[PDB]
Amino acid sequence: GSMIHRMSNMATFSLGKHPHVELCDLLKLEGWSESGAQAKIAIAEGQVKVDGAVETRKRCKIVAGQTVSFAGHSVQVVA
Repeated sequence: GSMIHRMSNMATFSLGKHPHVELCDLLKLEGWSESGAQAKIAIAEGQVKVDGAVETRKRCKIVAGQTVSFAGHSVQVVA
């Protein structure tokens, strides 16, 4: 056997029982952007790649066990 992890990156966001969230909310809360739109992590994250979406809107209609991806920041969400 030769395959050990390092620090372990279990990036998992919570949603609960809401209609959905904005790329800024998911990100900001998850700890992506300190402000939400400073490094353009909002609009960007969109245009990057989302679990089922390849767009770049201001708000996103996603819920449950879905993932979001931006540049190098990849995290999943549950609801």
